Amino acid sequence: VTELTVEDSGESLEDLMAKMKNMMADEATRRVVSEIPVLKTNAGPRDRELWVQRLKEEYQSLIRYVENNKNADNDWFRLESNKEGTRWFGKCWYIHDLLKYEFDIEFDIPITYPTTAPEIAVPELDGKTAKMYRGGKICLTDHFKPLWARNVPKFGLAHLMALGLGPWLAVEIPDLIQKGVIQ
Repeated sequence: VTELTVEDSGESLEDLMAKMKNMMADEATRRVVSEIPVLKTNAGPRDRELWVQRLKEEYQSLIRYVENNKNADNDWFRLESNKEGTRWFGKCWYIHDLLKYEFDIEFDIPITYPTTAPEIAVPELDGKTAKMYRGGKICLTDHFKPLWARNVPKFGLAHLMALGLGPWLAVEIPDLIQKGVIQ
């Protein structure tokens, strides 16, 4: 009986070493982000004219993401900020049991954005879960804070949503529904 042994094709070592990395990256992440347009300007909120230009980029990114959400019927959030774009506020809509679940969310914009990501808060679900800092500041997967750092400064707030919050919802919210801390 022919036991499964390495058979030889016409691929070089590199054809392969490459093809490894096209299995060794996250397809989900790559899928998610491929759609979100990446940002350019490395400016933070004290950087005046440069900060505004980053801000236009942030708005463009978010727009195209909300717009991708609508296209795939996954319009799951709403956001806006003060004038200086340095302070943010919005709503997220989890569906679970064909039940809708709204939650109020709010984050600042660190001094050292875009290098340092912003810490989201959910001030109402404050206390009702275990992956949350005091006050309402969600604790994200370990994956994220490092992933963010490799891409700096290409990731912006739409990324912080689609990779950060977006995941954290599909975990906690199923959990708090069945635990009845929300109904």
